[PDB]
Amino acid sequence: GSSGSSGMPTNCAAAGCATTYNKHINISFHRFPLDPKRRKEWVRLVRRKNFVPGKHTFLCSKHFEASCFDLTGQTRRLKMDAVPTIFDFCTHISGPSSG
Ligand SMILES: [Zn+2]
Repeated sequence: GSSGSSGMPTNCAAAGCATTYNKHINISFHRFPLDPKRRKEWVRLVRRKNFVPGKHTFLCSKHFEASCFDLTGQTRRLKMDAVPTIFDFCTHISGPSSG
């Protein structure tokens, strides 16, 4: 953060993740997008049932390509039009989704 304050152990919605509150972790907590296009995506990507973002729903900046943030113009704020292009949820072993 910048001015700190309001520090709480906000778990990560992502699956197979290990983020919460280490020490040197400078990861930023970016809740879900207020947009329907992304909102559904984040949930459809996080791979966690048909759950919905209501509270404590956030994702680490590690699952995002970063470039999807608002750095182009200083700082780095997760664009409301961004989405987790990754997640490394290891579907099964290596094969695609198919199903
Ligand atoms: Zn995470």
